[PDB]
Amino acid sequence: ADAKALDELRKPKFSSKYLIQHVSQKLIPAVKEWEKSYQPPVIHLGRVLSVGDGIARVYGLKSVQAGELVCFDSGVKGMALNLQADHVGVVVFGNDSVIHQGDLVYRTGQIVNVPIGPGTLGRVTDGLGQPIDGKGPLTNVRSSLVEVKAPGIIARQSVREPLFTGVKAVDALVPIGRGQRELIIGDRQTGKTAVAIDAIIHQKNCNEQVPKAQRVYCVYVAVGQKRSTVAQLVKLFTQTGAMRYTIMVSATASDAAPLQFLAPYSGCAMAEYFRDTGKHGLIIYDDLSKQSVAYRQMSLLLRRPPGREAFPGDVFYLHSRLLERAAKLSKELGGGSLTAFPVIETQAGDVSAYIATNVISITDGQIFLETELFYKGIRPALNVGLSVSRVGSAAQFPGMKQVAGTLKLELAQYREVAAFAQFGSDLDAATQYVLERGARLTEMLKQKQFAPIPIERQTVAVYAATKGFLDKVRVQDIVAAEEAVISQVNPAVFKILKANGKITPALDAHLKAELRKVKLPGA
Amino acid sequence: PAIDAGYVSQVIGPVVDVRFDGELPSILSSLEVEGHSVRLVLEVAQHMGDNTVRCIAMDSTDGLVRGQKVVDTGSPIKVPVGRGTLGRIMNVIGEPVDEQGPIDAADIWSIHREAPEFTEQSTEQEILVTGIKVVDLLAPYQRGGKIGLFGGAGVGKTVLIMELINNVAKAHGGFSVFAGVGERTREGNDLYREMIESGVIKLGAERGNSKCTLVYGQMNEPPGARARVALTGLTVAEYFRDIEGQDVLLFVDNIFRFTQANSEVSALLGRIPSAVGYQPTLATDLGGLQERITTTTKGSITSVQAVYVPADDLTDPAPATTFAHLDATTVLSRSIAELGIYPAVDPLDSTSRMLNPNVIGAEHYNVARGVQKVLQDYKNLQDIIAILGMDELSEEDKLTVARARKIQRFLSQPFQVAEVFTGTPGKYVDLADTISGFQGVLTGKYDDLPEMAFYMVGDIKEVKEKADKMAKDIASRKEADNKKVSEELKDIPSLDKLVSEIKEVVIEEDDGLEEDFKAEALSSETVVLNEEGKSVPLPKKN
Ligand SMILES: Nc1ncnc2c1ncn2[C@@H]1O[C@H](COP(=O)(O)OP(=O)(O)OP(=O)(O)O)[C@@H](O)[C@H]1O
Ligand SMILES: Nc1ncnc2c1ncn2[C@@H]1O[C@H](COP(=O)(O)OP(=O)(O)O)[C@@H](O)[C@H]1O
Ligand SMILES: [Mg+2]
Ligand SMILES: [Mg+2]
Repeated sequence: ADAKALDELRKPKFSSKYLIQHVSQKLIPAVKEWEKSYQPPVIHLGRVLSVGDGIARVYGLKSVQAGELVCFDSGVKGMALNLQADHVGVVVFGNDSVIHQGDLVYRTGQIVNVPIGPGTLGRVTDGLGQPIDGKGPLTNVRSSLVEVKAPGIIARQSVREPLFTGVKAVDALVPIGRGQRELIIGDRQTGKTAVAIDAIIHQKNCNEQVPKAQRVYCVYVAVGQKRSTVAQLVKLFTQTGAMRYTIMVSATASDAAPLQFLAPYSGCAMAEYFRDTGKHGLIIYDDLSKQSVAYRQMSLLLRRPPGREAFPGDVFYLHSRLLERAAKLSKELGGGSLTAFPVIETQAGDVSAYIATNVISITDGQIFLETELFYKGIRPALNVGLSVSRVGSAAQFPGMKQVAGTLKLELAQYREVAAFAQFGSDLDAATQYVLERGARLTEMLKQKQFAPIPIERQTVAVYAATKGFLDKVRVQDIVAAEEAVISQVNPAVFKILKANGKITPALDAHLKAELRKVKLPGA
Repeated sequence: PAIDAGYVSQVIGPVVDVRFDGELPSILSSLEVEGHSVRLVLEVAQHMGDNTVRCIAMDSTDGLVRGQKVVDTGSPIKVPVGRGTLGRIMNVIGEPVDEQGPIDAADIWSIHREAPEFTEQSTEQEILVTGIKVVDLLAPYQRGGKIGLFGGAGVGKTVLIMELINNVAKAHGGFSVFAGVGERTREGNDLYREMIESGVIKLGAERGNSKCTLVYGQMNEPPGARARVALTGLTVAEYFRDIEGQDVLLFVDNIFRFTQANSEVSALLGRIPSAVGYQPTLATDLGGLQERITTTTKGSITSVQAVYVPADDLTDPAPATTFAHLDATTVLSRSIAELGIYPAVDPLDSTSRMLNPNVIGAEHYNVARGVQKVLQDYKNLQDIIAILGMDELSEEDKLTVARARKIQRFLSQPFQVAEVFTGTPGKYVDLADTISGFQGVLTGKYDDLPEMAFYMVGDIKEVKEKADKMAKDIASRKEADNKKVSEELKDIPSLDKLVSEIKEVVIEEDDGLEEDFKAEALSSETVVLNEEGKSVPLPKKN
């Protein structure tokens, strides 16, 4: 049955037509009496052969592009993943219980896209761009693809601009450049979103003070999160005023796994509107470890082979092609930026997991959130020894760079001499200076939630702590002394530090002087 | 025009099947796709059996239809090679991605060839001085060797491979090729801009005086492009070795990415998965690539390859296969990095073929074996030092722990590429100063100094320079009370006077979002295409 033997059946070899002409006068009368039992034939439309596990196998669709939005007659969208010779397998962006075998599949003619623009600012959308906030459709908007390739080497520049988080431990010790990716990695319940929420609230305070080109438009993507937490977050952004600059992409835990897999690409495409028009974006992928679990579900249901942790093997490319789109563009492309904050949930502090080590080898730094520093009340529980930001360093606030070089230094010795004194029986009194300055600086760096601090009021509080001016206070009233420093010091010294950028020696003298007339609560 | 022009049969991610009605292309031949938005070439991987070839796309397949015309080029992927490719950045298929014009090609070489034969091999071992203490002592590199840096996501393989570009690749008088296989794009641009400011890459009419050519297949590329861009980097390095006949420095960042990209593809080629979900052909795919990166009798390639280990697991199928392919393996550890020791080289897991008494001399060899004997016997003690503490040790064993903590800190050093984020300037340490320095700590000449005098210093002259600074500051901690530059009149204007010198910034209040934006009309209904390809709203049934 070789192929040379079957193409001989192309040319006719009967020389006898006594039932070629017999059924040709009886076929059309036979077909005509079974017409209400024929579904109409399908060539450029599609018909569902088989649906189940959130994957539909579609007969027909002769001209679908690979990776194209297809629309079922139930109104549900899909994406043509694999075009095969006999069918096209689509993945259903929604609930597969409303798709039946025999349903018509329509072609939209466009590769999978979301509405991007200025009119998507302020809105709560799903993983496909359809708004779920109930306040209408998206107007003043246009469609852009969710799988855009990242800009190349020549379309980029180095990060220069300092993108203040408003978190004291972050902007002092691991500062964030404006086109940078920074992993927020930690255990469950360690203030992962707290660091990313305080970054978003802080841009609302800064956007109303910068001249329209240094404004940061945030995007928050929730993958696998409960709807109530997402709804409690849109209420917090609406009441802080941060919703004016924020897009909220939401694919909750009840949503389909292709809607949670696609939601960071949908949100990255909306944040790429500001990168590609010279503005500045900030995107948070909250639980990118939940987006890999949703993609692991689609790969196992597509019967792709398991991997190291049963992940598809292309789960690195899932996150690498996502986070490479967070870039600082060059001057001929507008100079826009996109800053990513992926969030990875860690099980029992184990950072040697598969998805954790993947995103570490993609992103530019990490913000490690220790679950033992979080239980002791040190919040944000920044693991200072492990948290890295080298791309954002030498791009930070110049005045903070003077006062935090000794802050990282006096914390580097503090971890050395707390490792040497695991118990109190030996007292050197030259390391007790480090135990009294290290416990001073730890209390300075911890701050409470949903109140981000400007960078000029954050430089002075570390100026008042790495130097003297707080050795009077024992360890307890330092949080009260910091608000005693910030309120009692003349607010005209915060304008000089902000406008000059750094601590001039004219201001170094004045701020040593104003820090001596502060009524410290520890007396 | 019809035959030798096939059509796209089926698309499964990066894998495209093309059916040719006659004259199938050979395996490894490249196939252009007509009518794609970008240039999509496909490398033929398999003959499927029914006039169908199975191909690997070197770009994205989003936009492929199952009738698309596919033209065979009759040859593999052929990239520009020669002295005109220097100072340029290429992708997997040889296109310039640096916007500097077309590449002045001396020749057009296909990226697929066999290894040099057994008669072509060169057996010569001379040392490569890197200026790194732990490298030049314990696992010294070979000047025509294969060098592997083994790392676990953040332990410092890229900083180490960037320091070897700083130390070795300037004193080395040949050409360099940097193959970036599946790494960060920012690093590529950072390395591209730090070579232009160093004069390693010269732009404009001075392009011929460049010493490095870059081939970049970074981690935004599809898995077909990252599985073949290492072969594009060898082909540029093999032209300088075979035809030009000179010594090449080949730096491959994340060599494991080539193995990982073939593992993303092997699932879709219909292959039963191997151990850990890897492709069954893991040892021969990596083998057929690594056996090309050698020194022949006509030229030399000194290859440094960063190898990423997946879950800090050195027994994983892709790090474990690479170990047999290297003359020197520098294993970087995570626990060494958490003690603050940089470069985070495991001294008892790093190994060099170069560390032989005949090859490096008996004085160098006995210091390295004595350093490893102290660090191993200290590792045998750490189970008791954790539980019982150092109080229960014999004082013969306390001298072991005291010397091993000293040589552990002394193996670390500051890098000239790491001073941009550490602040400490970098120290190139000559080979004679590492052998002299570590021999003194082994015999006992420096038991006087503390542990932290050895931390982040160049040579043993600087341990004594730092033991004084540490000693000197145990006296001086104060006396900054009065007689300042910070009093009232001397250099200081009024504070309200400084507020008037602030230039006021006009905030434009309107956010500038609708400047040039065109807004397409989103319909109230889902717009779809009917059987005739016409834009029709979605019909009303379900
Ligand atoms: N700096 C802080 N001070 C006090 N409470 C905080 C601080 N940061 C976060 N919290 C609180 O601690 C709890 C956990 O923080 P958060 O929810 O941000 O962590 P997470 O990493 O997102 O956890 P999950 O895995 O539950 O999403 C919350 O109740 C939060 O309000
Ligand atoms: N030699 C070094 N000196 C100082 N810090 C280093 C060194 N190597 C790595 N690091 C720190 O660890 C991080 C990892 O370095 P890098 O080589 O980029 O990572 P990887 O080895 O995962 O590719 C750096 O960003 C830096 O913070
Ligand atoms: Mg959370
Ligand atoms: Mg790296």
